[PDB]
Amino acid sequence: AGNATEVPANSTVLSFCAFAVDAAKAYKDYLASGGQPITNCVKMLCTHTGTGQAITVTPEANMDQESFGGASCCLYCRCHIDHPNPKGFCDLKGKYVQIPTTCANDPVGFTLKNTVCTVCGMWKGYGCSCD
Amino acid sequence: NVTGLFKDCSKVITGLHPTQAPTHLSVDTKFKTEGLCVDIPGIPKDMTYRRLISMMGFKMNYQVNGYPNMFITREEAIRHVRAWIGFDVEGCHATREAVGTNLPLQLGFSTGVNLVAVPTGYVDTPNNTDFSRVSAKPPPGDQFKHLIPLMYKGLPWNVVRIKIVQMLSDTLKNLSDRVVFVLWAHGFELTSMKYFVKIGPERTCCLCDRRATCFSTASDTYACWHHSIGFDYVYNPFMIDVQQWGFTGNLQSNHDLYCQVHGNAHVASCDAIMTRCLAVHECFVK
Ligand SMILES: O=C(c1ccccc1)N1CC(O)C1
Ligand SMILES: [Zn+2]
Ligand SMILES: [Zn+2]
Ligand SMILES: [Zn+2]
Ligand SMILES: [Zn+2]
Repeated sequence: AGNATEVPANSTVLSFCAFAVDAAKAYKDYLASGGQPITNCVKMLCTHTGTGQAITVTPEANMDQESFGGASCCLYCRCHIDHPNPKGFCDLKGKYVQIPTTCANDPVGFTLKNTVCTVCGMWKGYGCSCD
Repeated sequence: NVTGLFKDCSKVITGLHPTQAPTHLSVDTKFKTEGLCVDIPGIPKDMTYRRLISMMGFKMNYQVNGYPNMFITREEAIRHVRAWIGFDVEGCHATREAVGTNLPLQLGFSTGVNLVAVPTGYVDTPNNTDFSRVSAKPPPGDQFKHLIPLMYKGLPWNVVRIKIVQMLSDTLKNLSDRVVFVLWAHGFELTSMKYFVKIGPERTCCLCDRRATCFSTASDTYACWHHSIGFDYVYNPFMIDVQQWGFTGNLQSNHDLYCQVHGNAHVASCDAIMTRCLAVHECFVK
């Protein structure tokens, strides 16, 4: 009974992060010890003529990005663990997330390590027009 | 190729919207085309779902620098016999709004302690994962009838995990710097550990040079068995599955080959006492 959500290539990394005190540090350490990034994310087909903003209602990838389903790029959603936000809610689930094509092999790791500019809506260092 | 880890146990016929699905497998078929997914204008997200996610099927076979192995060899376990705590869990089944997973009900230890938990699961919602009470029933059959009264004697998990840490600390503080859980057919015991164990690099206590055996979510601090009062999680425990040592047949038949003083009283603590007893006779007697 039930419907699978996961593939065996992700069992080890998700188990490790599901038990960690610090899941983000565990994912970073897992990659540094030679582990594979989390796969089975929700990658979208789009026209690559979007705004390029980081977190959006519909896919907004520009020609330098890919669009993904937001929950699928969130380590806390993937491991079914608590989110770090004060109220424990997610800022990616229910949105699409644009990820630079150069980083699209590890969308979960990308969202863990990067920050969205609140003024322009683009990723700091990957599109932000403020600095 | 799929796994049962994080299986969606809800009875919802359809899959999820692309922005809400944790994975490509869990996106509804209506969005899948040309090897990937598409956003479909006019097809909205679901803003009221509660989907039970199964915690059966963890695989602790990682090799990450600075993080200790949870499962240890028979040789390492023998050196740490003073840290041995038999552990067994009797579960209840998800029912009603979900079906297809086991939830911890009676947690038993070789100290003779049985703790009863409210049936609690990991329920995905549109905003987070809600660790919450879920509908459940004991498995059917006369061998499981003793679990029926336990469905209404459970304590919330925030209370149960404090009691586990206190019991382990009281038992082990003058015996070992660690715990080695002695298991038989470990799958469900490992699923139950998700509710009260955290892992990470080896740490030292917040009040001494001893290794940390406990963690507190109140202060994000680490403690040994001596300084863990009020701590809610077991940190970096070790474990071994005795069934993997070559035994055939059930726990009781193998336990009874060496011992006669532990009659089967059909309770989690009794299985935990028999598992530790069997391991002790196999490693240290004759
Ligand atoms: O597409 C899915 C699905 C849901 C959750 C996880 C994986 C797949 N479903 C159609 C219905 O039978 C359930
Ligand atoms: Zn999330
Ligand atoms: Zn900016
Ligand atoms: Zn200490
Ligand atoms: Zn015995």
